[PDB]
Amino acid sequence: TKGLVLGIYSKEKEEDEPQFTSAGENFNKLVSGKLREILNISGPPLKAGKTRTFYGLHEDFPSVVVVGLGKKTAGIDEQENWHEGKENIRAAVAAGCRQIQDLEIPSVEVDPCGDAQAAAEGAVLGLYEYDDLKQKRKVVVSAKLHGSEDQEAWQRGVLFASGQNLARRLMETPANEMTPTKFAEIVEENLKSASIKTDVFIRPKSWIEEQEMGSFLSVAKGSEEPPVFLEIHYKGSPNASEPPLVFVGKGITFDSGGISIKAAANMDLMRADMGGAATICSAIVSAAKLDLPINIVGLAPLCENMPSGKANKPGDVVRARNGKTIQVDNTDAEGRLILADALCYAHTFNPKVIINAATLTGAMDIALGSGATGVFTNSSWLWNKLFEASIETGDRVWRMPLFEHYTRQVIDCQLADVNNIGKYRSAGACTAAAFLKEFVTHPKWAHLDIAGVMTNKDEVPYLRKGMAGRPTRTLIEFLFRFSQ
Amino acid sequence: PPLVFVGKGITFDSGGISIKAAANMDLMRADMGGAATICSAIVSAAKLDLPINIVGLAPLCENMPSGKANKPGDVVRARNGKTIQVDNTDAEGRLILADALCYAHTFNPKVIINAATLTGAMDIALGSGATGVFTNSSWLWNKLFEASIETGDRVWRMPLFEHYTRQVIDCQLADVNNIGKYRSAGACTAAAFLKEFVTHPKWAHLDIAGVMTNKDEVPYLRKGMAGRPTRTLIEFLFRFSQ
Amino acid sequence: TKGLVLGIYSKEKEEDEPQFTSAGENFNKLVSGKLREILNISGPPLKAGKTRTFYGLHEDFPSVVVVGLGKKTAGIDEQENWHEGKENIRAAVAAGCRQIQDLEIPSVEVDPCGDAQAAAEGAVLGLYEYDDLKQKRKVVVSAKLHGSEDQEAWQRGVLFASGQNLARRLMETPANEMTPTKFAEIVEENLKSASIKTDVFIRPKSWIEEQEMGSFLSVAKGSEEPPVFLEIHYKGSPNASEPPLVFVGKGITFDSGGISIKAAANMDLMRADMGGAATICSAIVSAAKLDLPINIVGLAPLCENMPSGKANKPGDVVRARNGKTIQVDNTDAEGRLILADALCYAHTFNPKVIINAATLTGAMDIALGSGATGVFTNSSWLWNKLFEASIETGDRVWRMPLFEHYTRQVIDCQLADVNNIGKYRSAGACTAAAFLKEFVTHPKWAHLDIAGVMTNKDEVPYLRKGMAGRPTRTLIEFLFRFSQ
Ligand SMILES: CC(C)C[C@H](N)C(=O)O
Ligand SMILES: CC(C)C[C@H](N)C(=O)O
Ligand SMILES: CC(C)C[C@H](N)C(=O)O
Ligand SMILES: [Zn+2]
Ligand SMILES: [Zn+2]
Ligand SMILES: [Zn+2]
Ligand SMILES: [Zn+2]
Ligand SMILES: [Zn+2]
Ligand SMILES: [Zn+2]
Ligand SMILES: [Zn+2]
Ligand SMILES: [Zn+2]
Repeated sequence: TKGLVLGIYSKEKEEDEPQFTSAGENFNKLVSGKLREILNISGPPLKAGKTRTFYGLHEDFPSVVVVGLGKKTAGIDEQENWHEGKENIRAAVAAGCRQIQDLEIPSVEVDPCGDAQAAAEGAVLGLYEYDDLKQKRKVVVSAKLHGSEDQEAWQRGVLFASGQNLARRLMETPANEMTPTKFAEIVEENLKSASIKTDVFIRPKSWIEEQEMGSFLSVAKGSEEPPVFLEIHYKGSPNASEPPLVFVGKGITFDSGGISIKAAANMDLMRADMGGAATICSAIVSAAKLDLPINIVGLAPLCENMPSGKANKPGDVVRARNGKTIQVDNTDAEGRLILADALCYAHTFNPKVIINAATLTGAMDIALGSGATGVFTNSSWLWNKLFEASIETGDRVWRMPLFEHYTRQVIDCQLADVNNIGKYRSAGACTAAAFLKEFVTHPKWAHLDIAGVMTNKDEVPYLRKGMAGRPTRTLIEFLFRFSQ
Repeated sequence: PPLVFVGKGITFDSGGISIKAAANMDLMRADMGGAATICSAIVSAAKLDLPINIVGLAPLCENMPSGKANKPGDVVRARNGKTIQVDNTDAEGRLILADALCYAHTFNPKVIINAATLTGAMDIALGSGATGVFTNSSWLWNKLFEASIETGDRVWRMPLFEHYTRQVIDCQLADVNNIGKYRSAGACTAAAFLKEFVTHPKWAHLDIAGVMTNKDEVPYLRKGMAGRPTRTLIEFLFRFSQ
Repeated sequence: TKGLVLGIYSKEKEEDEPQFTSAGENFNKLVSGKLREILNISGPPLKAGKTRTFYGLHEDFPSVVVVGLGKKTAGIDEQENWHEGKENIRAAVAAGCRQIQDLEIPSVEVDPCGDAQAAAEGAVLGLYEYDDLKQKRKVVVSAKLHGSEDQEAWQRGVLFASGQNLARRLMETPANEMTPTKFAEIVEENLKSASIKTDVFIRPKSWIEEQEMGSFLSVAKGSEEPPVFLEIHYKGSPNASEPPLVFVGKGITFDSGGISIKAAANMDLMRADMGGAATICSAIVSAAKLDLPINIVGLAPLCENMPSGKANKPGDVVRARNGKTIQVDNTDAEGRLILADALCYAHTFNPKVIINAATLTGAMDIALGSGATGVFTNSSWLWNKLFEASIETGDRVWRMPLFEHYTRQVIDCQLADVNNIGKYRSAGACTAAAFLKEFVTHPKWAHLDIAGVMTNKDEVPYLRKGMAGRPTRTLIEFLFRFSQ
């Protein structure tokens, strides 16, 4: 019928037994001490992230899963740059919820564990799974807050997690289904359901050609799938003339590499080469659901990178919207090409800040893996705001260098103004970022390379195996704090 | 109490049984750059007669293939008793450093700083733009960072997260594995491996693989081995003595 | 204190509820129906291989793990060539035992589940783990039969499984510890503890040179680790003159490939390139513990294959004990070289049958993976005996062709009588087997290529991740049936 997830902390030295949360101690009382008695009989105490299931304790809750929360007073961890307490909660709740799902129970009530937003994030992120195309599926579990106190915190958590889950769905979906047009239509419907203060323009190829986006066009032409330039507006500020914050996302729905073709091994993961677009767009949908009082513009060039009789050829020279020429030495370095045009266009909105996200380089994954998103920025103020936000969400960011040293390696070019791959193979993520800087004149610009946090195997406990949707929540948190 | 410096001194790295490719392998004669930089820094500090006690430690050897070489899968015991599964014999720097770092604790040092031309991943990460610094002390990071601003031989901080430690302690046969479960974040997992041999509150690991050579990036250095970041190390010691 | 593992079958159509085993129904009675009541409350029924834990049902058994046994009347599966019932039991019991271990309980009593030997095999194979070199270890669990009926079947199972576990330990152990000498000394002590009717000779290099084993010597010389030729005798027949069954095993303690050097990726697994020697030797130890009334001889050439200033060089020609010359075109095809000499020597015992086992070719893994061991034999009688035995143990065998078509590809040789790698890359396991046949004149010879069943990830439910020790039990079963 209905399941229940309860938390218990690790025992502190001067305590006689590990302490339950408020909901845990109360439940124990409701069942006349039966919960504590059975936990004692079952064996060793529960450590952070571990779970244990007890049956028949109450007629309304035939299955009760107790989860280990770790140390009660865990706050900000200086070594890890995150709030440890929140991370323990998200992981423990996800584990509890999955045990309830394995038991095939359709609904679960969750202990707020001293921080309802984090508990909600663990349940919602933890239970997610993309199974639309399978006949064999797990039971759909409805998770709700146990109790009626602090409902707003719980709901804030569901909102944040739902935002990241949308990014995951968009990324996980096979490319033949998640085409440039389909992605745009899904985002449009999600933003419009979130708020009536929105405008969406799924700009077609003719518009792209009118905007002189020759760099973006050179990439798209190799494929038979039509390209689109997604532009979204969220008018949340009281003053309509208030300059917007602009977000830009790389939307390659599928990257085969083009003529500079990729190796077969694990190339299926390239259906998520639109993760940049998925994360910034989901962040705008959430900000819109939250009705944040700020104006926001989202831009996402979308297309496929395929080999054919009309594809980009190594050595070809293309002209960006701003007139700069680019020598396309490697057709698989296509993200920086489409972003050159999107970033130029971003300046037309005379924005307050410009933030782009992209699953850009294999070098970023080699650099930091899934530990943190790499952030390249010309503004320490901006770096600090993103960093602070990440400490709260736990979806970490780490700063990478924007030095002229790297710019030199991309402007040293045989045929044009700038080369799309550096002279050397060293510092791939840094030279890619340097390339993007040639298309930015704004004082507050940040580039997020999310190639390393594209997927999850088991690094983040509360995310099942698959596309991660990172760092959506950090983006939402940043916008939230910015609006205040 | 002395400040202790540790340097990887592989005079030549062929890779061993997990043999390297021929292309540009000659550059591996500089796989002792860690030892060269910390030792030169101590020589300079000594010429300057800085009023501080300093200890320098450098394990030195060659990594070659032969009838008695390390074999993939072999398990070895570090000075501190921890066991290590040698899955890849070319990840030899972390092996020699495990013992040198354990030994460093015997001097009951104020700080521990090691330098090593450790991973190809560091070069892929930052190239010759800056030396990667992994540290459990923000105070220490700040002192190294400030020094680098003055010398121009830049440093950039890299993450020491438990996330990476998990990938090296997940080991089939022993306490710790000498290469991670995945190929991602090579420099971070190597640093995590080293942390298992450090209990000191002020330790910094400098991966200088990317600043090993100079083609033309640093205008004032001709083509060849760079000797970076020696001056940043000297500046750090100078400021520390004052 | 003490744990209990009980089995339950899947419900048959005309039954009202799934049926417990005899021990399960009795336990339920002891606790006045409390087990059935709690299982009913907990949810969905237990399917094959699944488990569920119940706490506080009895003061002597604070943790009771019920395991799904599948269909009660599962017998020989014609599609799978095995006894399905036994496989369900082994897997279910292993799962139950591991849950008890995770709970950190030092001892468990196990339900015989209608077949005590299979239940014992699941518990013993299931709990095994090589952790001698780790500081962090799981609790040591002592598993015993629940009840006192059919103790001989239970013990037979512990014997068979212990035999396979020894092969696993020998294979898993790092090569710097598991050297040719060390392997020989460990086997010697195990055989001698098993029976006083044994003789072991750890033949040194000088003996190998006297026996004119130039092929085996060419492989060993590249390494600084001394080679040994292990010879073991088990005199179990009442008639000492009774011709022995001879077993031969490839004992490469570490295979780097030599001058024809292997790639770095996963080369650590080559510490198990002595699996052939480990399996035939463990089989002889078990047969000896069982005091089977048959004479058996075990032969295992042991050495390392390393690159150095004195290693085998591609193109070198070496002379086998029987005088045939071999062109060593690829130094990584070293197993067939050492086996040429061991097989020649095997004929000196004027054996009844000759069985060799070897982790010989990557081609065998590509051919059948871990599904079955490949068997090449010139005797259909012998094939049938091995096949029948495998149906009982579940550690399957599959016949591979010994055709002259393959022999032609190895005798077509530029410089010598036979080439150590075929003219073409096709049918690697078949040409390797053809090569071995040139050193065999016996009418009942079987070659077992176990390269594909060297390791286990999760294919065999009851074996944890690591070296598998397959197909030891099939070898023991064969010897058992042969003695009767
Ligand atoms: C690893 C990937 C993120 C590579 C990236 N798709 C590049 O455009 O090919
Ligand atoms: C690129 C190099 C610094 C690699 C490093 N010598 C490792 O031990 O093989
Ligand atoms: C895959 C392996 C079983 C290969 C085998 N060791 C050969 O001698 O190299
Ligand atoms: Zn997709
Ligand atoms: Zn690409
Ligand atoms: Zn791409
Ligand atoms: Zn190396
Ligand atoms: Zn090295
Ligand atoms: Zn071994
Ligand atoms: Zn070989
Ligand atoms: Zn071999």
